[PDB]
Amino acid sequence: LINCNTSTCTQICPKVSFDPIPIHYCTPAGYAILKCNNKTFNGTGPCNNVST
Amino acid sequence: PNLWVTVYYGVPVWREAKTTLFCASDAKAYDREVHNVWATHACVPTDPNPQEIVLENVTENFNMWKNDMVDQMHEDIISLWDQSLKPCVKLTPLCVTLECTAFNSSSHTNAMQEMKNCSFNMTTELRDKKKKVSALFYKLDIVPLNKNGRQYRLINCNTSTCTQICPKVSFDPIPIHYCTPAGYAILKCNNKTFNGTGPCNNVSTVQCTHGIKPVVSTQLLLNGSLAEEDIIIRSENLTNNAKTIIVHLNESVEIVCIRPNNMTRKSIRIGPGQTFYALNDIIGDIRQPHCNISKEKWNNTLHRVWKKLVEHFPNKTIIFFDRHSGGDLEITTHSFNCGGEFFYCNTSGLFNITYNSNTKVITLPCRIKQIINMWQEVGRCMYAPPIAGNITCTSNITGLLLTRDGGNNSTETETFRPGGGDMRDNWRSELYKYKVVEIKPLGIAPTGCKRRV
Amino acid sequence: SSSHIAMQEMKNCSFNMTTELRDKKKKVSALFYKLDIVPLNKNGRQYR
Amino acid sequence: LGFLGAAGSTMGAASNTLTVQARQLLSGQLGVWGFKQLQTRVLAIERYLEVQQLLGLWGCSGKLICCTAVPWNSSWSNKSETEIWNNMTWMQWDREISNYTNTIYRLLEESQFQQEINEKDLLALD
Amino acid sequence: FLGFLGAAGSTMGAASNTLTVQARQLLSLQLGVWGFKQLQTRVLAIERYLEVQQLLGLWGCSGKLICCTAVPWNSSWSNKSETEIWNNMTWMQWDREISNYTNTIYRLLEESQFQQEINEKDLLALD
Amino acid sequence: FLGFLGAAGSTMGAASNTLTVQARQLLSLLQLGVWGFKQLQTRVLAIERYLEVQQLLGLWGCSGKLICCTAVPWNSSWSNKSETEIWNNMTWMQWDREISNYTNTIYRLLEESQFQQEINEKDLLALD
Ligand SMILES: *[C@@H]1O[C@H](CO)[C@@H](O[C@@H]2O[C@H](CO)[C@@H](O[C@@H]3O[C@H](CO[C@H]4O[C@H](CO)[C@@H](O)[C@H](O)[C@@H]4O)[C@@H](O)[C@H](O[C@H]4O[C@H](CO)[C@@H](O)[C@H](O)[C@@H]4O[C@H]4O[C@H](CO)[C@@H](O)[C@H](O)[C@@H]4O)[C@@H]3O)[C@H](O)[C@H]2NC(C)=O)[C@H](O)[C@H]1NC(C)=O
Ligand SMILES: *[C@@H]1O[C@H](CO)[C@@H](O[C@@H]2O[C@H](CO)[C@@H](O[C@@H]3O[C@H](CO[C@H]4O[C@H](CO)[C@@H](O)[C@H](O)[C@@H]4O)[C@@H](O)[C@H](O[C@H]4O[C@H](CO)[C@@H](O)[C@H](O)[C@@H]4O)[C@@H]3O)[C@H](O)[C@H]2NC(C)=O)[C@H](O)[C@H]1NC(C)=O
Ligand SMILES: *[C@@H]1O[C@H](CO)[C@@H](O[C@@H]2O[C@H](CO)[C@@H](O[C@@H]3O[C@H](CO)[C@@H](O)[C@H](O[C@H]4O[C@H](CO)[C@@H](O)[C@H](O)[C@@H]4O)[C@@H]3O)[C@H](O)[C@H]2NC(C)=O)[C@H](O)[C@H]1NC(C)=O
Ligand SMILES: *[C@@H]1O[C@H](CO)[C@@H](O[C@@H]2O[C@H](CO)[C@@H](O[C@@H]3O[C@H](CO)[C@@H](O)[C@H](O[C@H]4O[C@H](CO)[C@@H](O)[C@H](O)[C@@H]4O)[C@@H]3O)[C@H](O)[C@H]2NC(C)=O)[C@H](O)[C@H]1NC(C)=O
Ligand SMILES: *[C@@H]1O[C@H](CO)[C@@H](O[C@@H]2O[C@H](CO)[C@@H](O[C@@H]3O[C@H](CO)[C@@H](O)[C@H](O)[C@@H]3O)[C@H](O)[C@H]2NC(C)=O)[C@H](O)[C@H]1NC(C)=O
Ligand SMILES: *[C@@H]1O[C@H](CO)[C@@H](O[C@@H]2O[C@H](CO)[C@@H](O[C@@H]3O[C@H](CO)[C@@H](O)[C@H](O)[C@@H]3O)[C@H](O)[C@H]2NC(C)=O)[C@H](O)[C@H]1NC(C)=O
Ligand SMILES: *[C@@H]1O[C@H](CO)[C@@H](O[C@@H]2O[C@H](CO)[C@@H](O[C@@H]3O[C@H](CO)[C@@H](O)[C@H](O)[C@@H]3O)[C@H](O)[C@H]2NC(C)=O)[C@H](O)[C@H]1NC(C)=O
Ligand SMILES: *[C@@H]1O[C@H](CO)[C@@H](O[C@@H]2O[C@H](CO)[C@@H](O[C@@H]3O[C@H](CO)[C@@H](O)[C@H](O)[C@@H]3O)[C@H](O)[C@H]2NC(C)=O)[C@H](O)[C@H]1NC(C)=O
Ligand SMILES: *[C@@H]1O[C@H](CO)[C@@H](O[C@@H]2O[C@H](CO)[C@@H](O[C@@H]3O[C@H](CO)[C@@H](O)[C@H](O)[C@@H]3O)[C@H](O)[C@H]2NC(C)=O)[C@H](O)[C@H]1NC(C)=O
Ligand SMILES: *[C@@H]1O[C@H](CO)[C@@H](O[C@@H]2O[C@H](CO)[C@@H](O)[C@H](O)[C@H]2NC(C)=O)[C@H](O)[C@H]1NC(C)=O
Ligand SMILES: *[C@@H]1O[C@H](CO)[C@@H](O[C@@H]2O[C@H](CO)[C@@H](O)[C@H](O)[C@H]2NC(C)=O)[C@H](O)[C@H]1NC(C)=O
Ligand SMILES: *[C@@H]1O[C@H](CO)[C@@H](O[C@@H]2O[C@H](CO)[C@@H](O)[C@H](O)[C@H]2NC(C)=O)[C@H](O)[C@H]1NC(C)=O
Ligand SMILES: *[C@@H]1O[C@H](CO)[C@@H](O[C@@H]2O[C@H](CO)[C@@H](O)[C@H](O)[C@H]2NC(C)=O)[C@H](O)[C@H]1NC(C)=O
Ligand SMILES: *[C@@H]1O[C@H](CO)[C@@H](O[C@@H]2O[C@H](CO)[C@@H](O)[C@H](O)[C@H]2NC(C)=O)[C@H](O)[C@H]1NC(C)=O
Ligand SMILES: *[C@@H]1O[C@H](CO)[C@@H](O)[C@H](O)[C@H]1NC(C)=O
Ligand SMILES: *[C@@H]1O[C@H](CO)[C@@H](O)[C@H](O)[C@H]1NC(C)=O
Ligand SMILES: *[C@@H]1O[C@H](CO)[C@@H](O)[C@H](O)[C@H]1NC(C)=O
Ligand SMILES: *[C@@H]1O[C@H](CO)[C@@H](O)[C@H](O)[C@H]1NC(C)=O
Ligand SMILES: *[C@@H]1O[C@H](CO)[C@@H](O)[C@H](O)[C@H]1NC(C)=O
Repeated sequence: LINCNTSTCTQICPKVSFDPIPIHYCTPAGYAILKCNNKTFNGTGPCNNVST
Repeated sequence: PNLWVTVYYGVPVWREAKTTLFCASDAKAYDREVHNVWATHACVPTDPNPQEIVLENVTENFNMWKNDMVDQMHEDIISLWDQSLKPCVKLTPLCVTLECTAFNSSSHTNAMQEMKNCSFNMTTELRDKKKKVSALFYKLDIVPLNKNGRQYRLINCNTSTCTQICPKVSFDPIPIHYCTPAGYAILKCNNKTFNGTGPCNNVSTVQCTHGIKPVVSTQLLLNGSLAEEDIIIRSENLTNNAKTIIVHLNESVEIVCIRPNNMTRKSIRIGPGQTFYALNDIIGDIRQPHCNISKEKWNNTLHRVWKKLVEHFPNKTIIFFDRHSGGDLEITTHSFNCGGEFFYCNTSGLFNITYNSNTKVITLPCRIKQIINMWQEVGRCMYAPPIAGNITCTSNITGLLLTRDGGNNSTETETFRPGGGDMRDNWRSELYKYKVVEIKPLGIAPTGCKRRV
Repeated sequence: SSSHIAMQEMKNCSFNMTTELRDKKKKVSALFYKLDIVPLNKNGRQYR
Repeated sequence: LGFLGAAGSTMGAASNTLTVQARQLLSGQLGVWGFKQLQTRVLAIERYLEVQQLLGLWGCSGKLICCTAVPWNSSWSNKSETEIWNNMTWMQWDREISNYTNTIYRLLEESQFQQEINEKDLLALD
Repeated sequence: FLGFLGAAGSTMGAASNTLTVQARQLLSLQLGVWGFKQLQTRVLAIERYLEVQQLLGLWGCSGKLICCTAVPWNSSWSNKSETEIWNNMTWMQWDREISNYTNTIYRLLEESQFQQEINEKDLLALD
Repeated sequence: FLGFLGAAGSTMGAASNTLTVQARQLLSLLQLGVWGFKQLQTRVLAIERYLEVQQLLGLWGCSGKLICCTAVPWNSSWSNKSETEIWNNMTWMQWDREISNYTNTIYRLLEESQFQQEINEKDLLALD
């Protein structure tokens, strides 16, 4: 096996599913998330349209 | 005339209590060096200019021997070691029969009996194949299997499975400060001549203790704090022979320990991604490791200790002996950790001096070990990997640990043997001036004020 | 060994096991209840 | 003056610096250090909350110095105000009145509850 | 003296005289199962206590067992007279009756307290 | 009805009318592994933040009050800006940016004013 001089492989549990399901990240109390709604935002710099 | 109860929040009153403290280390310890057992970014940065508030006209009772924050420190140190040794390689495959022979180098032909050349079969990455590997082992870490003297085994194979200390992780002690949570305070006894118990006239308060290096050693406290005025002898009960005597020196005695051999390391693949670092041949001429102590300084220090001991033991002859050479190496020799290698030095030449009422250097022969069963716990062993090149350390002897022998029928003479178990005494010698108190800010006192209806 | 339920309830058993060193097997023996051992083959000599 | 700086001072001097104690009452990573930090933080939070709950139950909520309507029983301490207030310290008073603390706490709770009922009734009459 | 929750079967007015015991009782190890269990139970109890205290502070009733407010009672919530409410039913029955309008009353209390606060602020600014 | 942080870009006067939603939102099982420990650590941190703010408000004498007027005079050194423009032209962020230098001194001043008020009130009650 290709892994046997590197590390011990672990079989994925056959009954365990791992297809990507949607996940939302939520801040605790006292913190807020700012979402930039500027449709032409390039990911850096100021953002005119902001939401919480 | 008619007084009424009044409630004050923030009253400066306290009470003895036991709590849990957290660690704080110097900010310099966070500069990379994640490879560290004690303070691998798991301690909050130390508060600059620590605030010590001197409490006036206050007398408090301390007790170094019934003190908390020492057992907790011991537990924290043990847990830190276990956590740092969790990801390290477990030497389960190494418990195998070794074919050991006394290795014979060119210099050996010219203390070469301290090591043996052991060859054994080691399982490769494939479970159905074995490879005859070789390594060099100290004679202190192998025991014979038969009486034929050909086949040996690692000393720990009947006790537990040693864990190779991760070569990257550095167990060099660094100053650790102990801090109480909110609502608690530390009372520091500033009385310079405080003997460890009883009332303390000069008391102050702090949030974090001073930098305490968690140095583990026997028979000699290393890299510790020093007394301010005179040597202080501390014991829970001097007339009790079973209580170890902690001697605190106001002047440090420099000790220089060296391992001058040029060892070579080799890697043995014992599994998938598992490497075991062993000892190869020795390069160049061999010289026994040893420690150096100035003879005049140590003689003066031992004379002062003898004077204090005869002060505490008026009508008796105070004589210093060496610990019997039949017990465990941890208790019969001054053991410590220098540069990643564990030394066990014979201090028979230190406490060999006797005193009457009327440039030379002491050299202590030391022996290195690789399989270390610390904390005096059977079942918790490790393997310290070899370190290439020579190793040198320069520690400060800031204290001693003595033990008065049992009073024999032939009285009028007391013999003090260095050593004494209960490794917590190393921490106790540092946390003698600290106690933990719980603040009780709510107070009620009569006053001539009545709340409006 | 019974004087004579509790006669057949137990079995002598001899086997090999690893020692403290994982390269040598030592022949040991013990007494096992017949409720803890299952025959391997049909000849009634090897159990597990 | 710093935290607990008036520990050895008299009552009147110490009562002028309750604020530093009050503020230090709430001063302010899986493994052992993180777990211990979290456990100690929870315990400190608990102590602070019990103290605040007691102060609220006594009607002294949000106040460091609070006069109450509970009369001072002479049986608790017959010494007059000036001696205890300009002679002794808080530790000594605490050790003296340590026997009677629960009774005074219970009396304060009852007094506050009775005042609350009386105020509610007085507002109801209007 | 009556114990914790001892006035559960008593009428409203009779049970209103034992709030201190319940209020006091609201805030009465290692990595093992029980150390962790005590840990999350204590954290959760702290969270609930803080939530209730926050509600009381938002209503202006902070630190008060019995707190009069300025919100006028609405017959839609309940049209029973005070005397039968406080001498007939218990707190459990009243809570069961009122559970429909509890959120509305809470919102009204918050708005009333904020209105009173800004009234007092501008009144003090006038002086 | 304006939502949480709805008046972030509004002026101070308009934003001060919606403090209830923010105050409510400031304090709006888990396995034994790393994940649950981290989540409950965040819970503890939020509790500490809430308690710290509440303690500061109580020390200033404004416990239980969103808007509280105090007796500390406002130094012109901290700011000289006129009032109608600071309350109808500036948002909270810009104000915080200007006063980030002097917040701590104002905190101590508010606390000392409250403590002195308490001492004088106790003395006045004792006089009666
Ligand atoms: C009582 O207190 C004394 C004084 O603190 C203490 O002695 C000190 O011991 C430490 C630990 O051994 C010493 O630090 C080591 O020293 C050497 C040499 O470095 C020194 O000198 C150079 C030149 O000035 C300085 O740049 C340097 O800062 C030191 O002063 C090295 O062996 C060590 O570096 C290696 O080990 C570190 C582990 O902490 C690693 O972080 C570091 O990266 C190095 O490891 C790497 O290189 C190795 C060599 O190639 C290699 O084998 C490793 O795998 C890895 O790649 C380290 O700096 C310190 O100097 C000592 N101080 C004095 C004054 O002597 C005593 O030990 C103490 N007593 C007891 C009983 O604890
Ligand atoms: C615990 O571990 C030990 C050590 O491994 C086991 O002991 C071994 O058991 C096996 C199986 O019983 C023994 O093998 C038998 O040995 C006997 C001698 O055979 C040898 O010599 C003949 C030539 O005369 C060779 O052909 C043979 O390979 C051996 O070298 C005989 O009893 C058996 O061989 C005869 O029977 C078999 C089939 O039954 C035929 O194939 C053979 O040709 C021949 O007719 C058999 O070989 C072995 O010797 C033991 N080892 C030692 C060191 O004594 C234990 O069994 C094991 N378990 C327990 C529960 O103790
Ligand atoms: C500790 O003992 C071990 C053995 O238990 C020993 O390791 C051995 O080293 C020798 C020499 O390096 C290895 O020899 C190998 O095998 C054959 C032997 O003839 C040759 O192909 C090679 O030997 C070379 O060097 C010889 C000189 O020593 C020459 O004569 C020869 O022509 C070759 O150049 C090759 O190295 C031997 O296999 C190992 N054994 C094991 C098990 O690895 C080790 O040196 C000893 N250590 C000390 C410090 O004494
Ligand atoms: C630290 O080093 C010291 C020495 O610096 C060391 O003590 C030495 O111990 C060895 C044994 O380990 C002693 O040597 C011999 O030991 C045995 C004891 O049974 C005997 O062979 C000898 O004792 C005889 O001594 C007389 C010989 O003239 C006889 O008359 C007598 O009957 C005995 O049979 C001999 O002692 C060695 O003497 C001591 N050295 C000293 C100075 O005491 C010590 O063990 C080391 N400590 C540790 C912890 O390693
Ligand atoms: C700034 O960003 C906000 C937030 O994303 C934008 O508001 C969003 O505007 C879109 C388009 O009008 C809305 O979608 C529409 O909503 C309703 C149903 O929800 C309906 O009219 C349509 O079917 C469509 O889906 C969206 O809901 C709305 N989001 C919010 C939170 O209100 C806003 O338009 C952006 N401003 C500028 C100038 O780009
Ligand atoms: C009671 O204990 C306190 C606390 O340890 C002692 O106060 C300490 O006094 C020493 C000696 O004066 C101070 O060290 C010196 O201080 C100044 C600078 O601060 C300077 O002269 C020197 O450089 C030196 O550092 C020390 O700072 C001071 N500590 C504190 C916390 O105030 C006090 O002297 C003791 N009293 C008695 C009667 O023993
Ligand atoms: C450290 O110093 C303290 C004092 O600061 C020493 O405590 C003293 O201990 C002695 C005995 O060693 C006590 O004397 C005995 O006390 C009782 C009551 O009288 C009784 O057992 C005997 O009759 C005898 O008198 C002494 O009272 C005690 N002093 C105080 C103030 O508690 C302590 O022993 C010293 N420790 C060391 C290691 O030197
Ligand atoms: C410090 O250690 C010494 C030595 O162990 C303690 O003195 C010993 O105290 C025990 C009792 O705690 C004595 O046993 C009793 O003695 C008499 C007869 O001798 C009698 O009361 C009882 O039948 C019992 O045997 C013991 O004799 C005594 N030993 C010596 C050598 O004095 C001492 O109490 C310890 N000090 C403290 C403060 O703990
Ligand atoms: C073993 O003990 C010796 C002697 O006490 C220690 O050397 C002393 O270390 C201190 C702390 O670093 C030195 O004080 C500092 O020195 C310089 C200025 O000289 C500066 O960093 C600070 O202002 C402070 O004064 C002290 O001078 C030094 N004494 C001598 C004689 O060298 C040593 O650190 C101890 N530990 C070892 C060797 O591991
Ligand atoms: C989203 O943000 C971008 C980037 O700031 C805005 O693009 C600007 O558009 C104006 C008007 O055309 C130009 O003068 C600027 O030069 C643009 N900026 C850049 C960096 O290219 C864009 O207008 C924003 N979108 C909305 C809807 O407001
Ligand atoms: C530190 O504490 C010691 C021990 O209590 C004090 O020593 C006392 O000194 C007085 C005055 O000389 C003597 O009357 C006592 O008998 C001593 N006690 C003992 C047990 O010997 C010392 O004074 C204290 N020092 C400081 C600076 O506070
Ligand atoms: C160790 O130091 C002691 C004193 O600390 C030295 O012995 C003393 O020497 C002085 C000076 O000659 C004499 O007055 C004393 O009577 C001596 N005391 C004893 C007990 O002999 C001693 O010489 C030093 N060296 C050694 C090896 O002990
Ligand atoms: C349980 O119910 C009984 C019966 O109603 C209560 O006893 C009554 O108490 C009131 C108030 O003091 C009296 O006026 C009645 O005369 C009592 N009735 C009887 C039949 O004795 C009792 O107090 C209730 N207990 C609780 C704990 O609520
Ligand atoms: C008492 O509650 C009722 C029921 O909620 C309220 O009636 C509402 O009044 C508003 C405003 O006119 C209407 O939009 C709703 O449709 C009504 N609800 C129903 C169910 O009819 C009434 O306003 C409340 N009275 C007071 C004084 O607060
Ligand atoms: C090493 O081997 C040589 C050559 O066989 C021998 O003479 C010498 O005694 C040996 N040295 C030892 C065993 O120390
Ligand atoms: C040890 O020997 C190696 C060669 O094996 C050499 O490069 C190195 O410098 C030596 N180390 C010391 C400390 O002399
Ligand atoms: C301690 O007592 C002395 C003497 O009465 C007094 O002058 C001093 O102020 C006191 N200190 C404190 C902190 O109370
Ligand atoms: C004082 O305490 C005693 C003893 O408990 C009690 O009987 C008495 O009623 C109390 N008096 C006052 C005036 O509070
Ligand atoms: C945003 O700014 C515009 C232009 O000044 C103003 O009309 C509007 O009311 C502002 N919006 C808010 C929510 O304050």
